[PDB]
Amino acid sequence: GKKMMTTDGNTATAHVAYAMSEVAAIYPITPSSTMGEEADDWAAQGRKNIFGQTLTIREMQSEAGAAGAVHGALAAGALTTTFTASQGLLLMIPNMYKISGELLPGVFHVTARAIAAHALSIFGDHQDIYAARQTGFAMLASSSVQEAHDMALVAHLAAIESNVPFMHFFDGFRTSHEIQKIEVLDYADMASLVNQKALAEFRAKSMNPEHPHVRGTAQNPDIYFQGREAANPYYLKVPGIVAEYMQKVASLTGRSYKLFDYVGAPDAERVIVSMGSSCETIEEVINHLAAKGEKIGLIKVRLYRPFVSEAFFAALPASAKVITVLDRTKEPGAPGDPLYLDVCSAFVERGEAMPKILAGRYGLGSKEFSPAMVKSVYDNMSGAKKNHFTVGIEDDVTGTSLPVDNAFADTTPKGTIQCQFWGLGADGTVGANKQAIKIIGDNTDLFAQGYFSYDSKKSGGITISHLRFGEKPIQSTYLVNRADYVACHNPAYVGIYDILEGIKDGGTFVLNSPWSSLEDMDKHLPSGIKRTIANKKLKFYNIDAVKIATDVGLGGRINMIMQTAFFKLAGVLPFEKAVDLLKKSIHKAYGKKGEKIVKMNTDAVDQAVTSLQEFKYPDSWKDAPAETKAEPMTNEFFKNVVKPILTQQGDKLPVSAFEADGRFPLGTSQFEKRGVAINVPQWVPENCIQCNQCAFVCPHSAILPVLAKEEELVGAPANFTALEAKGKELKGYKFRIQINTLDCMGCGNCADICPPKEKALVMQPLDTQRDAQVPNLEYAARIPVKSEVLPRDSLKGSQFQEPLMEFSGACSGCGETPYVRVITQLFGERMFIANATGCSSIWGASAPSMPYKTNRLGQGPAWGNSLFEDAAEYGFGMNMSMFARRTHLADLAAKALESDASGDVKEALQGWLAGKNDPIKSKEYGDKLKKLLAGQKDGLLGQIAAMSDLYTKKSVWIFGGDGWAYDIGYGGLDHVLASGEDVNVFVMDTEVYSNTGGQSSKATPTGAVAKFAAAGKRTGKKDLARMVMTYGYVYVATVSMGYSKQQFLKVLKEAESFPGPSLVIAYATCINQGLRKGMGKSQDVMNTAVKSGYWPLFRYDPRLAAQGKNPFQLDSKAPDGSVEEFLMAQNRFAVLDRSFPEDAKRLRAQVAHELDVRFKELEHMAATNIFESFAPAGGKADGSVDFGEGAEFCTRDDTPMMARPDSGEACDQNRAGTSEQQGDLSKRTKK
Amino acid sequence: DSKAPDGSVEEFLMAQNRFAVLDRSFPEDAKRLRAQVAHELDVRFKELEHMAATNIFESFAPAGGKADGSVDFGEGAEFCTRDDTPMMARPDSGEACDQNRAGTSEQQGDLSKRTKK
Amino acid sequence: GKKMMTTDGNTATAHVAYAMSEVAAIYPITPSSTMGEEADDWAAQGRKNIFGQTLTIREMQSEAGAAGAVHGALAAGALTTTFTASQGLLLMIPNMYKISGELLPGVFHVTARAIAAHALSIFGDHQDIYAARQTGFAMLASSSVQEAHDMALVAHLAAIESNVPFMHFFDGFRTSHEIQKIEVLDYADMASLVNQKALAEFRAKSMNPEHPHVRGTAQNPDIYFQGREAANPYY
Amino acid sequence: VITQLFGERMFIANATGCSSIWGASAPSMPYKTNRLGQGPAWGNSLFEDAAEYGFGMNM
Amino acid sequence: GLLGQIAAMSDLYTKKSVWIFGGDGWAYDIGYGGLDHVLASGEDVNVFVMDTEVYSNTGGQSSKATPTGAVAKFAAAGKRTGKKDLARMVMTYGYVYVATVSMGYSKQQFLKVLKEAE
Amino acid sequence: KIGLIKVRLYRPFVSEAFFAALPASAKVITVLDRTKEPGAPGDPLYLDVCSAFVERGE
Ligand SMILES: Cc1ncc(C[n+]2csc(CCOP(=O)(O)OP(=O)(O)O)c2C)c(N)n1
Ligand SMILES: Cc1ncc(C[n+]2csc(CCOP(=O)(O)OP(=O)(O)O)c2C)c(N)n1
Ligand code: SF4
Ligand code: SF4
Ligand code: SF4
Ligand SMILES: [Ca+2]
Ligand SMILES: [Mg+2]
Ligand SMILES: [Mg+2]
Repeated sequence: GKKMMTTDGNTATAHVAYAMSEVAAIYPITPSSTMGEEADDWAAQGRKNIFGQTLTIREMQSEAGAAGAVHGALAAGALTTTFTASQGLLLMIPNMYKISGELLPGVFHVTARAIAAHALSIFGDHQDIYAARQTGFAMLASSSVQEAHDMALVAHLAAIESNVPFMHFFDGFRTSHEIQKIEVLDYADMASLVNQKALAEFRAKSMNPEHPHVRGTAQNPDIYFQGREAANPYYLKVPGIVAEYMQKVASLTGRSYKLFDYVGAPDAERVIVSMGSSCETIEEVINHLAAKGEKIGLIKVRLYRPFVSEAFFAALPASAKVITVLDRTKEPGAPGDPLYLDVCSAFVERGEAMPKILAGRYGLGSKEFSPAMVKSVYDNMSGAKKNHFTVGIEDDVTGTSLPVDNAFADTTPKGTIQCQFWGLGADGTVGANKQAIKIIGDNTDLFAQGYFSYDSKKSGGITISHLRFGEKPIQSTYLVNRADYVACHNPAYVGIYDILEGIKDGGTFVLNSPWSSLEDMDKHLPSGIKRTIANKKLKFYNIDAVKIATDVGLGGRINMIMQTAFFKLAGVLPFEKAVDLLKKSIHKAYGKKGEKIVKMNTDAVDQAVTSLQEFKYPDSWKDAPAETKAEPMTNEFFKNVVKPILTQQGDKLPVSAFEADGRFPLGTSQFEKRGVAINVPQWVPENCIQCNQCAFVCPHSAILPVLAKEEELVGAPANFTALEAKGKELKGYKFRIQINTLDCMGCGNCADICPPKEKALVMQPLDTQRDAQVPNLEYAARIPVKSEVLPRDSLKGSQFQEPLMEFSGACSGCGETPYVRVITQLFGERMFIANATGCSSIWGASAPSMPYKTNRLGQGPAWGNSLFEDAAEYGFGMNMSMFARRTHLADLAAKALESDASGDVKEALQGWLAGKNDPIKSKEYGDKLKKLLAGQKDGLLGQIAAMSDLYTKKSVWIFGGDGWAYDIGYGGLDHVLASGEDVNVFVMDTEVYSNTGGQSSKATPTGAVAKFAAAGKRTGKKDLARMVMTYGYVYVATVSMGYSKQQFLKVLKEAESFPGPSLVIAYATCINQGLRKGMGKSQDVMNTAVKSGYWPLFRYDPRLAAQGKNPFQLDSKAPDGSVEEFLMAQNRFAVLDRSFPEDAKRLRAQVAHELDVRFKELEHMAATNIFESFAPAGGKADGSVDFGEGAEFCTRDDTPMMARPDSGEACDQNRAGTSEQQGDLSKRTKK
Repeated sequence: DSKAPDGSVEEFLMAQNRFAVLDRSFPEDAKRLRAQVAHELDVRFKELEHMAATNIFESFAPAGGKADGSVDFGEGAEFCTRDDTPMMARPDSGEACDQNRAGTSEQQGDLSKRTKK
Repeated sequence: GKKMMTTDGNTATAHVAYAMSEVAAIYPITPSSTMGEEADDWAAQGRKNIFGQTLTIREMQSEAGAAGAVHGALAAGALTTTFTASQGLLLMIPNMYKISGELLPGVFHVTARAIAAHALSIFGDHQDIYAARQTGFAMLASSSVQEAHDMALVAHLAAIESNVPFMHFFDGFRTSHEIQKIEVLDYADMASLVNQKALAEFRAKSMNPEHPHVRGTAQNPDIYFQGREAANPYY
Repeated sequence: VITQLFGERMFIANATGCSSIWGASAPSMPYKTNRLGQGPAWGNSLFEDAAEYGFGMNM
Repeated sequence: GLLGQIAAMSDLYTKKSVWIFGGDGWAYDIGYGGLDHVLASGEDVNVFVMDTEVYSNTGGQSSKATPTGAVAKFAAAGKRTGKKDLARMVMTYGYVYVATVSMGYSKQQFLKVLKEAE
Repeated sequence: KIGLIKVRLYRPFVSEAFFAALPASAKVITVLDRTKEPGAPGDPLYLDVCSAFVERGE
C-alpha cells in the first residue's frame, strides 16, 4: 500500500530507516538530529519495525561511540543504522573501514553537511560524505524528499543482500528540512522485499559463543594484502544488487531509477553531471531551455560508490561535445574534486572519444544554486569554457567564479504559486506555514513545497519562509525570488529589509501594521516601498492583526490572522473552500480547552476576512521622495561587512571581503543595537541603593553602572539623573544605572532581583524609554570606567570594570552569558578562550556578530573555537605555546642579565623574571621593560622587546557546556585536568545539549525530560565534580550566581589563581528547562537550586592540603526542603507529572533522596581530617632514563612494536625460570 | 578485601626496575617520588577505609518506569522552549510562544495593572 | 656542516623535527612511536632547537587529543609538530581541517601505515595519508632514509613561509625502520634557512589578548562559501 | 580462568593492545572451543571503542 | 510457523555474557570517554581491565594509569603526577559494580569478583 | 627504454611539474598506488594523473 505524505527528507528517510532496523546508536548533530529523534519517539510511542519489534535506540557520548556501537551490533547479528552528519561523520571513519572490512549490512543515513575549516557550518554540501569515500562504504545519494525515502529503502535492501555497508545521503537542510508531498510505502511492502536467505545467513555468520569465530585479527606482510582483496567479488556484485532493488521498489511505487539517470535533450551537446538536490533544479532549467531548442542534458548520479563506468556511459549521449562535472565540495590542492576525477578516469579509460570536460564547484554551505546559476553553467560550455570555476559567489581574488545574470526568466512549472513570509521568531509564522502545507496538500490535488530561513539570533530573529504550490511536481530546490504572494508579519522589517524583491507585478503584498490611515502608512512606509507598490501595480493589503487579535481575545497573537490572510489572498484555493477548509482545521488542532478558545480563533478568521481589504494607495507613490542617510558612528567593517550581512545582503559580498584564515575582529556587536525587546527596565534613583546587582546579572550587559564626578557630567542630558556614590572610596562621585534599552533583550532579570522592597527597576514598554535613554546611553558610554576605585573582584567593584563580552545572540535571560561576562571583568585583558562547540560558541562566534570586545587599551579575550570534542585539548595547546614561548623569553632575559644591559633594564628584567607567573608583577616589570626597551631592534634586547605580548602572565580558559564536559569532550577534559597544568575550565551546566534541541547528557538529572529521555532520564546525574576531586591536585568548585555572587567571585579568584588545573561548574538556567515563570526568574531559580540542595556549592583547594588543611569546603547549607516545588517549577519535570504521574512522583522522590545522600556525603567529606596531599612540581633537571637500563631480564619483546634503534641487546627473556630457580638448577647439576 | 600497608613498599618498588633505574640515575628525585608514592597508598587506604565504615551510601535500583508513551519537554511550557535557530528547528516546531522579551510573568501581569486604560 | 651517520628513517626525520619545532602534542602508535620517544628523551636530556630552547612535549589521551593540542599551540603562535600514522592519523582528520583552515604552519610527520579493516596491520602503505588528502594539508613524500631527512626539513621551511600545514610521510618500517648511512644537517644550518619575516608574522597574527581577534566562527550560506575560497592564493 | 567460568557463553569486545595482539595475531589463535564447540566470540574493533563495541553487542 | 522461527533462534536461548577486555591505556585514556559512558548506561556488560600501568604492547609508554615516580617513555625521569583513580571515579555512580583484584594475593577473592561482577 | 617519475609533492598536485618529468617518448604509463579504495573507479595517484592528461588536451 501507498500513502500521500507531506514531510521533509529527515522524516522521509527516518520512516524507512526505522522499519528496516532493529538496533540504532545515535548522537545528536544538526541537521540529522531530527531523524535520530524521530526513531526514539516512534519507539517510545510503540512503533514496530518489519519484525514487529520496537527499535532499540541508545545514545552514546559521541559519533565515535555510536559508530563503535553499530559495529558491535552488526557484528553481533543485528540490523543496525545511525543518523549523522559533518563533524559526526568524520568521527565514524575509523569504524567505517572496520564495518566495511567485515562485510556488514550496516547503513548510515547522513545529511550532507559542511566541514569546519576556516569556520564551522551547519549547512549542506558534500565535504563530509566525500571525506568517507575510501572507507569501503557504498554511497547512494538522493536528490529530493521523495528520493530520500526511495533511496533509503534501496540502501537497506541492497546492504542486507550485498553484505556491503551503505551510506545513504541527501543534502542537509536543502532536502532534509524541505517539505514536499511524497509517497511512502507501508512497512509490510518493505519487509516483503527483504532477501530472507541473506537475512538468515547474516545472523548465522554473526558472533555467538554457540558457534564462535575470531574477527579483528592482526596480520603480517605475508597475508594482509591478500586478505584485503578477499572482498572484491562482493564489491563487484553490489551494483547489481542496487539496480535490482531500484527495480523492485519500482514495481511497488512506480518510481524508477538507475545508478546513473539521464534527462534533457536526446542529442544534447552540453551535458552537466551533478549529484544531490542540485539535480532537481537542473532538470527544471533543462525542461525550460530544452523546450526552447537548446541541446543540453544532465547525468544524475545515484550510486557514487562503487563507481560503475558502464552505467555512466549508459546515460551519456554520444552527441555530448562538452560536459561539465559539478562537485559540491572543496579539496584544497587537488587537481580536481571527487566526482570530476571519477568522470575523467571514465573517459580516459574508455580510450576513445574525448569530449571537453569542465570542472565546477558549487553550493558550499547550502549556498544557493539558482536556475540562473544553472544557466550560467550551460552558457560557459557554449562560450568561455572556463575550467575549475565556482558558481554562486564573486571570486574577485582568484577570479574563478562564473558571471550570473540574475535577470533569468522564472522556470518554475506553469500554474505555480510561490509564496514568501517574513515573520519574527515565536510569532507563529512558521508553525502557521507548516499547517498551510498539511491542509492544502491533504485536501487538494496540488503539490506542496516548504522551506524556511531562520536567524542566528536565538531571540527576536527574522524568519523568511518559502512555500510553493502547483499542479505539477515541484523541483525548485532553491529559494523564492519571484513570489506571487509576499507577507510581512512584522511592521519593524518595513524600513530595514528589502521585503519586496523580485515580487511579480500584480502580486499581492499583505502587511501587518497599525497604520490603517494613509497618513501613517506614508509616515512609516519608505518611498522605495511605496514606489514599488505603485510601479508594479501590487495589490497591497494592510491589516492591523494585533488590534484584530485583541478584539477577539486571542491575546493579540497575529498567527491566526495572517494565516487567514494566506488562504484568502494567496490564491491557491477558491475563496469558498479556502476559508471553509480552514475553519475545519481550527477544530483539528487546539481544542485543548473547550469551544471558548476555539471560538476566539474562529471569530478571528471571520473578522479578519472582513478586515482584509485592499489598501487603496494613491498613484502619487510612483515618485515619492527618498529619505536621506543618517547612520550613526560605525567602522568600515560594520559598514562594509557586517551590516550588508546583517541585512541579508551577505551573498553579494565578494571573496576579497574575507580573511583567508576566516577570522573576525572583536566588538562587532557594539553597533547591532537590535532593540527587539518588548519591555525594558526603568531605573528609579529614589529606591536604588547602589549595589550593582542589576548589571552583575544582565545576560547581555544591557546595564551600564556609571561612577563619574560632576567634572565629567557637564554636557549631559538634563534627565541623566545621578545619585551621589555611597561608601568610602565612593564619596564625591555620582552614581547611576544606565539602561541599554536597545541591546536589552527584555528578560526581566535585573528588576526581578533588585533588592529594595520598592523596586528601583520597573519593566516598561521599550518605546516608552528608548527616546530618553538611547541618547543618555551614548553619553554614559563616553564616561571613563572607574576600575582603580574599588576591588576588581568585589561584587560592587566588578561592575565598575569593563565587560569584554556584550550583546550576544543568546536568548533573553540566558543562564550562561551572565557568568562569562563577569569573568571578562576580572581577566578579560589577559586571557585565552578555547570555547567548546555549542551555545557558548553560538552566541559568541556566529558571524558576523562578535560579542567579545577589547577594553580601552585594545586588550581583550583571544577567542577561538576548534571543535566540539577538543576544547580542553585545544586550550591545553595554547598553554603549551605560552609556556614554550614565555620560557624562551625568560631564558633571554637571563642572558641579558649577564650581558652589559643597563642598570634599569637589568632591574626590571630581574624583577619580571621573579614574578614571570604573577599577573600583577609580570605586568609591573613587563610595562617598565616596554618603556625601557622601546625602539630597541638589535641583539638580545632587540628580541626581548619584540616579545612584549608575552610579558604579563596570560590566563588560559576552556569554555564548554555539560554536553561537551560530560560527554563528547570529557575524555580530553579528564586528561587535561590530570596534566597538572595551569589551565581553567568553566562549565556552564544547562544539564542538557541546548543549541541542538535539548538532548540528554550524562549531566542531565534524574526524571528530567529531554531528547532520548522521553519519559524522564532513568540514570542519575553523572558526578563530574567528585570524579575529578579524586585527583587530589585539581582545583574543583561549583557555583550558582543567583544564590551567591560573592561566592562566585571568590571561586573565580581561587580557581584562576591556583597554579594548576581548575574546574568550575556553573548552574545555568536555560529555556530548554522550561521555567514556568520565565527566564527572568533564572537568578531566583539558581538560588533555589542551591537552597533545595539540588545544586550544593563547594570548593576543593589542593594548596590547603599542602598546609594541613582539609582541601574541601562546603559553601552551601543542607537541603531546605523546597526541592519538590523547585522541580515542579520547571517544565522539564512538570511534563512527566502530567503525562506519567505515577513515574513522576517516584522519580522526583528518587531525586530528593539522591541529593539528601550526596550532601551528607559532602559534609563528612568536609569533616574528615583525612585527605590527599598536594605538591606543585620541583625536580626535573636535564637527563633521561629508559625503563630498560640495568634490568636483569629483558624489558622488551621480539615484536616489531617494541623494536627501537638502540634495542636488540641480549637479555634474559624469562624462558629459563626464576633467578633463584636458575641458581638452584646450577647447584643441582654440579658435575 | 585487603589489609593496611605493611611497609614493604620500598622493597616492593626497588625490586622493580621501573623504579630502581630512577634511583640509580636520580637518587634525590627517586627518594622523594618513592617517599611520595608511599604517602599516597597510605592516604588512599584510610580513605578507602572510611568508605568501608561510612553510614551513608548511594542507593540502587535495577530499572523501571519508562514503558510505552513518550512526551516532549516543551509541551505545556509557559514560555518558548526552543530558540529561532535553524538548529532547534524540528518538524512540529514553529508555534507561537513567549520568547522572554516581555519580562517575567508577575512583571507582565503587573505591567498591565499599571496601564489598564 | 655536512655530517655522515647511520640511522633509520624515524630518527632521521625526528632529527629535523626537533630542531625546527617548539611545541608538540604526541600519542604513541607504531611505527612512528620512535620519533616521539626521541624528541621526548632529547628534551629531557636538554637538547636545544634552532631557537636554543628545549622542545616542549606533552602526551595526550589520544591522537584526537594531540591534534586538538597541536591546533591550539599553532593558533597561539608556536611552531608545533607531531608524529603519528594509520589509526592515529584518522583521529586527527577533524583538526587537520581546522589547522589548514586557519592557515597554520603545522607539520605532521607520519609513517605511512595500513588501516584496520578486515584486519589490523602495523605495517606500511599509503592508506592513512590518502584518507586525509582532502583535509587541506600539503603532502611531502620521502622515498628513502636520506630523503626522510631532507623533505622533513623542506616541509617545515615551506609551512612557515606558505602558512600551509605540511604532512611529511614515509613508508612505515620499509623506511622508518630501515637504517642507512646518510647525511644530516647541523641545527645551525637548518636555522639559517628559516624565513625570519614569515616567522615574525606568524607570531604577529597569532592569538593573544594584547591584540585579540576571533577564530572559528559559525557561518551561514551567505558567506561561508566565499570564506572557504579566501585561501586560494596560499595554495 | 575467566574462560573457565563463562567461556562457553561470552562475547568479547577486546580493545587493541597486547590482549589483542596475543589474542589474535594471525595465524595463531589462543581462544578455542570446548568439547561441545562452544567458545568465546572474540572480536577486535578499534583501540578507542572497546566499550561501545561490546555495548553494541549487548544491544 | 512460530516454532519454525523460534527453532532457528536456539543460539539465543542461553543467556550470553558480554565482556570487554583492554589494558590500562585503553580504560584510563583513549577509550575512557567511551568506557565511562558505557558503564553509566546501566546495562549488563562486564569490563575487565588488565592494568599494566603502561602502554606495554607499543613500547611501554606512560599513561594516566602509571604510578608516581614510575619510569616510562614520556616519563623519562619518573612520572610526576599520581596514578589516576579510575575505580573511585566510577564508584561515584553507585549503580555500577566495581572491584580490584590481584591473583598473587588471593585467587579466592578474584573468583569471588568474577562471580559477583558477571 | 623505461623510466620512472618519483612524486615528492602529492598535494598540491601541480600538473605542470608532473609533465616536466614526462618524456615525450612515453607511449605507455602505469601508475602505482600503495592503497585500495573499494568501489573507487581507481586509486588516488592514478586518478590525479588521468585528470592531468585530460586537461593537457593532447
Ligand atoms: C563531532 C561532533 N558531533 C556533534 C556536534 C554537534 N553539537 C554541537 S553543540 C552540541 C550540544 C551542546 O551541548 P552542551 O555542551 O551541553 O552545551 P549547551 O548548548 O547546553 O551550552 C552538539 C550535539 C559537533 N559540532 N561535532
Ligand atoms: C587511534 C589509535 N592510537 C594508537 C594505537 C596504538 N596502540 C595500540 S595498543 C597501545 C598501548 C595501550 O595498550 P594498553 O591498553 O595499555 O594495554 P597493554 O598492551 O599495555 O596490555 C597503543 C599506543 C592504535 N591502535 N589506535
Ligand atoms: S539592583 Fe537595584 S538597588 Fe542594586 S544597583 Fe541595580 S537598580 Fe540599584
Ligand atoms: S531585562 Fe534582562 S536583558 Fe534587559 S537590562 Fe534587565 S537583565 Fe539585562
Ligand atoms: S544556553 Fe539556553 S538560554 Fe542560553 S543561548 Fe543556549 S538555548 Fe538560549
Ligand atoms: Ca589555574
Ligand atoms: Mg548543555
Ligand atoms: Mg597497559
